[PDB]
Amino acid sequence: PNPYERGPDPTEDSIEAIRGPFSVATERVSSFASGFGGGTIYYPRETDEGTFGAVAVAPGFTASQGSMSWYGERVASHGFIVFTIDTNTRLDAPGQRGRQLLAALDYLVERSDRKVRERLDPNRLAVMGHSMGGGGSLEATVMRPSLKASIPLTPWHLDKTWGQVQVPTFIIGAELDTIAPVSTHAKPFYESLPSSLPKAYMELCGATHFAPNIPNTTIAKYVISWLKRFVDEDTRYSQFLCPNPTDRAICEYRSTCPY
Repeated sequence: PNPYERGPDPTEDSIEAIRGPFSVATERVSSFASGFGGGTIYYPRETDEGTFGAVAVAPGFTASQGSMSWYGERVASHGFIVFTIDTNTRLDAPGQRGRQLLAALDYLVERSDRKVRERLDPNRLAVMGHSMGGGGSLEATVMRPSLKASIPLTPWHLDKTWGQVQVPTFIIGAELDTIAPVSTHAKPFYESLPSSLPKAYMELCGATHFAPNIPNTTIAKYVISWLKRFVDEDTRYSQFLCPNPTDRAICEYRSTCPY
């Protein structure tokens, strides 16, 4: 009865694999908005089950080490349109990253190629971002409360409370991060999200600030599960999120389970 369910019933193995059940095509976009640079749209090829929600993925550094490219195929292969935002354009504030994320989403809705547009449900959009781009994910959910999910990855932001966020938010912290230390960024952000919000915090054992920028099974499996649970309202993925995951790669997990 869920019109948004895509793909077969998941298993732990299936969410830990290097790719999901959908094959993936790409559309390169040189500029999705003036001043914001370009990116690559990854989208599922199989259309039999209907249209898909979309997630824009922002970096936080003008440096190749800050690439967010790998989320494109990894997440799209589970049934999402994924817009990875290039690192080339330099942005120095989280608010700018929030606007960049929304500009990328608006491009998907209003100006993307027909092969993308015909696969898109414009009512089901999400944001994800690294570092200041993770601060931007937070910002975007206050700027656009209609978003369905937000995933700040090792987020950096000078503003420490997020009491206006009404979008289900999953914050991933890195235990040994000294650039956006979890004690002064990720954890204060999580604790200040409304107590009634569906939310979670996952801390990666031994990880540093750039852990999100390379393929990582633990990040991917829970990113996929969060997007399924909230972009698709797919409760087949609740089993992975509640009760709190206990993977060896995880050194702390907090949540408002049950969702």
